[PDB]
Amino acid sequence: GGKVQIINKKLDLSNVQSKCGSKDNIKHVPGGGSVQIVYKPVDLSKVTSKCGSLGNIHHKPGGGQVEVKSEKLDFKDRVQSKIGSLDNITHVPGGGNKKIETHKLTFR
Amino acid sequence: GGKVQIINKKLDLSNVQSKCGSKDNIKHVPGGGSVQIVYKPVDLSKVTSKCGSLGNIHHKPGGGQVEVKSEKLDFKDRVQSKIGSLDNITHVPGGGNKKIETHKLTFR
Amino acid sequence: GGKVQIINKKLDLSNVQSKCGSKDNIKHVPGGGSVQIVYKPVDLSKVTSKCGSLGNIHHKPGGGQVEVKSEKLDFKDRVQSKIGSLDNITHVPGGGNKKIETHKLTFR
Amino acid sequence: GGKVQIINKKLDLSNVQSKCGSKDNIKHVPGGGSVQIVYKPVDLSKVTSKCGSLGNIHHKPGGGQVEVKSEKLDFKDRVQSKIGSLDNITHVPGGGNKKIETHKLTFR
Amino acid sequence: GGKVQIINKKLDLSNVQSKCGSKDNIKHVPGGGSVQIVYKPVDLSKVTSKCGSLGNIHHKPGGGQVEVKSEKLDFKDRVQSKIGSLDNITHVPGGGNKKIETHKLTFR
Amino acid sequence: GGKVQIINKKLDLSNVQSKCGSKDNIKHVPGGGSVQIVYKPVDLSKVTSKCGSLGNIHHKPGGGQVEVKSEKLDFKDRVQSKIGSLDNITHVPGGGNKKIETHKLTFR
Amino acid sequence: GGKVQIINKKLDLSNVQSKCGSKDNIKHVPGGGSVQIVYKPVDLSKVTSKCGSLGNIHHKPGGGQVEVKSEKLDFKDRVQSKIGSLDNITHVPGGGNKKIETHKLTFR
Amino acid sequence: GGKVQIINKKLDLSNVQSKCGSKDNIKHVPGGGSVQIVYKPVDLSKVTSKCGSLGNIHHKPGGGQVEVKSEKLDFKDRVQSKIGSLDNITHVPGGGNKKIETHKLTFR
Amino acid sequence: GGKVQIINKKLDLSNVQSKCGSKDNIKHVPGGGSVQIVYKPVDLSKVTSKCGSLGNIHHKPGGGQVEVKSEKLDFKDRVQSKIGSLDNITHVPGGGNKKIETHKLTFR
Amino acid sequence: GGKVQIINKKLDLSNVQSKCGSKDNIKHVPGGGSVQIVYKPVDLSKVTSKCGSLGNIHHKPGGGQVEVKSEKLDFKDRVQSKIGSLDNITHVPGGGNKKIETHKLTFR
Repeated sequence: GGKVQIINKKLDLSNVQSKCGSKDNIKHVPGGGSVQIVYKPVDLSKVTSKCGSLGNIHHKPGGGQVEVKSEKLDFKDRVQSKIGSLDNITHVPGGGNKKIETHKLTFR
Repeated sequence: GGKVQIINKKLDLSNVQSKCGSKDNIKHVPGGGSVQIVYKPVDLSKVTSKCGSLGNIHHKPGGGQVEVKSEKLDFKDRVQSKIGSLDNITHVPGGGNKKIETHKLTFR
Repeated sequence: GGKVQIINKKLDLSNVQSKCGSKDNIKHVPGGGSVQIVYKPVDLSKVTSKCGSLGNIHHKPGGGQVEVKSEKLDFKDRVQSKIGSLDNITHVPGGGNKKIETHKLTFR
Repeated sequence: GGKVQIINKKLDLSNVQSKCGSKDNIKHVPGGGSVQIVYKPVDLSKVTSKCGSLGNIHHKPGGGQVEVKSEKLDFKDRVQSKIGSLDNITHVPGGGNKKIETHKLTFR
Repeated sequence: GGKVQIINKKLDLSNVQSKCGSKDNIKHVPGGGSVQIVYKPVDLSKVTSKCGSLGNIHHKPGGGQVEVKSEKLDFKDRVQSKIGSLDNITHVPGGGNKKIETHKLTFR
Repeated sequence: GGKVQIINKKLDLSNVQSKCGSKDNIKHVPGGGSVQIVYKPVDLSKVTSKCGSLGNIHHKPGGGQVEVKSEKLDFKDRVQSKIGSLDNITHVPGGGNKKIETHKLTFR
Repeated sequence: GGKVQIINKKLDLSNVQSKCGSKDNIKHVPGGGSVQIVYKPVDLSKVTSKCGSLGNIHHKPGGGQVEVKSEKLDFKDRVQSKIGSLDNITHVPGGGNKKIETHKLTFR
Repeated sequence: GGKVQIINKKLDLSNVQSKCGSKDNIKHVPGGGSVQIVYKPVDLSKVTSKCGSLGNIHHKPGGGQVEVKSEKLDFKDRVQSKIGSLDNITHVPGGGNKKIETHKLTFR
Repeated sequence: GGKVQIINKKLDLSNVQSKCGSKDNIKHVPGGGSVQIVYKPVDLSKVTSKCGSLGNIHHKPGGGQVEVKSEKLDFKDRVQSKIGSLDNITHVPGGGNKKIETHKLTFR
Repeated sequence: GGKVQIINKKLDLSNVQSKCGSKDNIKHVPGGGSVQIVYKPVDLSKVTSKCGSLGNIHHKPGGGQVEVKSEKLDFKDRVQSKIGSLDNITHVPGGGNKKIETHKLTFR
């Protein structure tokens, strides 16, 4: 006898907007000689807009139901890796420079 | 006797919009001599707009139902890898420069 | 006998907006010779706008139901990795400079 | 006999807006020769705007229900990793400089 | 017999706005030769605006229900890692400087 | 019998510039009703750039030579002339002005 | 028998600049009803840039030479002339002005 | 028999600049109804830049030479001329002015 | 038989600058109804920059030479001329002024 | 037979500057109804910068030389001329002024 009543009359819903910005990794790069690494960008974002909507309707009087909703997300990482190495670089974006040297010497 | 009633009358829903930006990896790159790495970009985003909508309807009076919804996501990584190596670079985007040297010497 | 009544009459809902900024990793970089690393950016954001909406409706008088909603997120990391190494760099973005040297000498 | 009544009449809701700023990692960088590392940026933000909305409706008179909503988030990290190393750098963004030297000598 | 009545008549709600600033990590950096590290920025912020909204409705007369809502957040870290090392740097952003030397000598 | 010895070894000359601005007479004139004269603009400028250059060689031991180099310039001027005459002008570049008269009367 | 020895070894000359601004006569004139004369602009400027340059070589032992270099410049001027005459002008660049008269009367 | 020895070894000259501003006659004049004369602008400026340069070589042992270098400049001027005459002018650059008269009367 | 020995070894000259401001005659004049004369601007400026430079070499043992260098400048001027005459002017750059008269009357 | 020995070893000269301000005649004049004359501006300035420079070399043992260097400057001036005449002027740059008269009357 559980009467569930929802009455909607003469409703007027408008202008329901959700906005998100750009998600760029390596953009607008006029520089040079540069190591640029974006390592594992993970995006679980959610942009939504609900207007006059409903969810699930479960009419279960006296039910022995079982419902499992599992979302197992695995992102395990094991890193032993040299990342972003820059060595022995002569970067001259200026003008009129003279006699610029970079020397590396290694014995073993 | 679980009467579930939903009454909608003279509804007017409008302008339900959800926007997302661009997701670019390596874009607009006029620079040179540069190591640019985007390693494993994972995107589980969701852009949605619900307007006057409903979900599931489950009329189960006295049911012994079992429902399993499993979403197992695996992204395990094992990295032992030199990533983004730049070496012995002479980068001269300027004008009129003179006598620029980069020397590397290695013994073993 | 649990009468649940929701009565809506002559409602007027408008201008429901949620905005988010840009999420850029390496953008607008005119500099050079620079190691730029964005390591594991994880985004679980949520931008939403609900206007005249409802959730789930569960009419369960005297039910022995069991509902499990598990969201297991795993991001375990083990890092033994040299990240962002810059060495033996002569960076001259100025003008008219003269006799600039960078010397590295190593014995082992 | 638990009559739950919600009566809405001649409501007028408007201008419900929530805004968020940009979340950029490495942006607008004209400098050079610089190690810039953003290590593990985690974002669980939430930007929302509810206007005339409701939550879940659970009509359960005399029910023995069990509901579990678990959100297990794991971000365990083990770091033994040299991060952000800059060495043997001659940075000359000025003009007219003369006879600038950087010497490194190592024995082992 | 627990009559719960909520009566709304001729309501007018407007201008409900919540704003947040930008959350940028490394932005607007024209300097060079500088180690800039943002290590593990975690963001659990929440920007919301509720206008004429309600929460959950649970009509449970004489129920033996059990509800568990667990949000386990794990961020355990073990760090034995040299972070932000700068060594043997000659930084000359001035003009007209002369005879600038930086010498490093190491025996072992 | 004398010897003029000039020995040049391992020279490096660069970035020699000579310039000057525009020598413009009448330019960018949106005004009206004006009288403009540029009378006799005489230009004998000499914008030169000499880099590693060398002049004449006159090896003349015991010679009776006559070398005459004459540059005779004549600009003699005689003027008895009405230059730049503006008479009986009603210049109205404003807005909404009324009843503007310029009455010029002469007899003989 | 004398010797003129000039020995140049390992020279490096750079960044030699000579300049000057515009030599403009009448430019950017939005005004009206004016009288402008630039009478006889004579220019003998000499903007030179000499870098590692060398002059004439005259090896003349015991010679009776006659070298004459004459630069005769004539600019003799005789003026009996009405220059720059502005008469009977009603210049109204303002707004809303009324009843502006300029009455000029002469007899003979 | 004398010797003029000049020995230059390992020289490095740089950054030699000579400049001057604009030599402008009539520029940026939004005013109106004016009388402007630039009478006879004579320019003999000498903006030079000499870096590592050298002059003439005259190796003349025991010679009866005659060297004459003449620069005769004539600018003789005779003026009996009405220059810059402005008469009977009603200049009204203001707003809202009324009943402005300039009455000029002469007989003979 | 004498010796003029000049020995230059390991010289380094830099950053030599000579400059001066603008030599402008009539510029930036928004005023109106004025009379402006720049009569005879004569310029003989000498903005030079000498760095590591050297003059003439005259190796003349026992010679009867005649060297004449003449720079004759003539600017003789005779003026019997009405320069800069402004008569019968009503200059009203203000706002709201009324009944402004300038009456000039003469007989013969 | 004498010896003029000049030995320069390991010299380093830098940062030599000579300058002066603008030599401007008539600039930035928003005033009106004025009479301005810059009569005969004569400039013989000498802004020089000498750094490590050297003059002439005259090696003349036992010579009967005649060296004449003449710079004859003539600026002789004779003026019988009405310069800078302003007559019968009503200058009203104020606001709201009334009934301003300037009556000039003469007979012969």
